[PDB]
Amino acid sequence: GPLGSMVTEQEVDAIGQTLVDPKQPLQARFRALFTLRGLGGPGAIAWISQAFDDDSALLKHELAYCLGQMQDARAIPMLVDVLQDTRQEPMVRHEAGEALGAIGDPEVLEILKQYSSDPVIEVAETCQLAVRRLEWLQQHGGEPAAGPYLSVDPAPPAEERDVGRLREALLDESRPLFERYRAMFALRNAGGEEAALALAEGLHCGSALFRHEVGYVLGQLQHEAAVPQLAAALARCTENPMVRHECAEALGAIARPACLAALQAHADDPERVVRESCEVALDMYEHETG
Ligand SMILES: [O-][O-]
Ligand SMILES: [Fe+3]
Ligand SMILES: [Fe+3]
Repeated sequence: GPLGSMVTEQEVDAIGQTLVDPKQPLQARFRALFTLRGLGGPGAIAWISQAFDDDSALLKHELAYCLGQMQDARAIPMLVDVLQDTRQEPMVRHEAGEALGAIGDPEVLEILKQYSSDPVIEVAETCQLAVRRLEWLQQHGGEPAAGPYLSVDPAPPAEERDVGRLREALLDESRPLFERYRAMFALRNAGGEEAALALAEGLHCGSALFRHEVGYVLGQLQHEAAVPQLAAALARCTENPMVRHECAEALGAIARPACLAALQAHADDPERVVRESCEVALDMYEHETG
């Protein structure tokens, strides 16, 4: 009947209040955020957009990730404002640039080309990738065929199916970043232990953006052969906090007892982004058990 779209907007505003309340536990605000991401619409976009006020770089970058995945052009102005806001952490600005790419609307090409020259290397790289993704979409007439993951990725998977040839492409520092990302998503889609370990070798090369992406796709693939390397990266205090956070999230997704021990080990880490990732990951495991 017609009460459906009243009930949903009530639930949206309620969840929204939970998200923007800085006194709610972080795991509760993540839960609100991902529910809004699923529900979608203008109310949802506004409440997510309102949370960019927050102190947590972890939370703010998830906001931007969610707006990207929502693929709703209504988010574009807010994501531009985040991308341009030089006071935002690199991780946050990177995520807003990627999100502009994910929405796939060419209206944003000119800004993405501009920010391909941003002084913050994560941002520059992210926007280079997003310009190539927009160019790909334009040449192919839309998103690639749906693969095994429902995510909207920063690059379409490479056509090559041989894992060994994909590994070579991934680890080649002379190839363009976009081509390397394509081989990375093809590895993830190939699956199995050989591809998991080939991916995990990428935790020792490229830029910090590249390594973080490796972390994310290892968390999506969820293959346990990668745990030791994900836990070792998490443990490396010299590693970039954005990479260590992504590794922690991956460990969170896999959620095997050994992942859970590594996350507890780092729950008092000095890097706020790393502590909060471990918190949220452990809290989700506790929820599930309950
Ligand atoms: O982006 O971590
Ligand atoms: Fe990211
Ligand atoms: Fe991240």
